[PDB]
Amino acid sequence: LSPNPPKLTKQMNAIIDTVINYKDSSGRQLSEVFIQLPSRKELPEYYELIRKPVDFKKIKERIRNHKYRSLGDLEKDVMLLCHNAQTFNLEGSQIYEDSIVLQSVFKSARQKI
Ligand SMILES: COC(=O)c1c(N)[nH]c2ccccc12
Ligand SMILES: [Zn+2]
Repeated sequence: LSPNPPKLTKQMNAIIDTVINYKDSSGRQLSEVFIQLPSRKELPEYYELIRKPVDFKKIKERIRNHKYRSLGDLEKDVMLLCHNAQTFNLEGSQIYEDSIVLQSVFKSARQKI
């Protein structure tokens, strides 16, 4: 019904940048694996298991192409990314544990703004 106000777009980018730039206690950038999806050639099981594949690259593109109409819309996709990581990977694994932290980082970034 109307274009995204520049204020909303700036917020979406500010929230996602907080998530992407987040470095843990050891000083490790947790988002590293999630920026890009795995290769269809090396990990075909992933594409067999995961209904809606989404990475941080696609999220940035959807903010850019005004695909998210609200912060709740952006949240649904960030929650999807993490759910996907947790669906494919073993509980307790580095990827699995990282997605749980990034869910928390997003919520903390959103709740601030
Ligand atoms: C086995 O690796 C994964 O689970 C993921 C990967 N390589 N890139 C992603 C982007 C988003 C969610 C999960 C993943
Ligand atoms: Zn599910």
